[PDB]
Amino acid sequence: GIVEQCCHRICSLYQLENYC
Amino acid sequence: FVNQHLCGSELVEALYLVCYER
Repeated sequence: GIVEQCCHRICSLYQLENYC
Repeated sequence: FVNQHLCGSELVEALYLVCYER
């Protein structure tokens, strides 16, 4: 999920926006 | 783009910014 991808790991702006 | 972790309120702030459209 968003926490695993963006907080535990590093996510791109593209990956973050897919959670909108 | 930052090569930075986004957690907690920083993740919240980034989500509101990137999901916004006027």
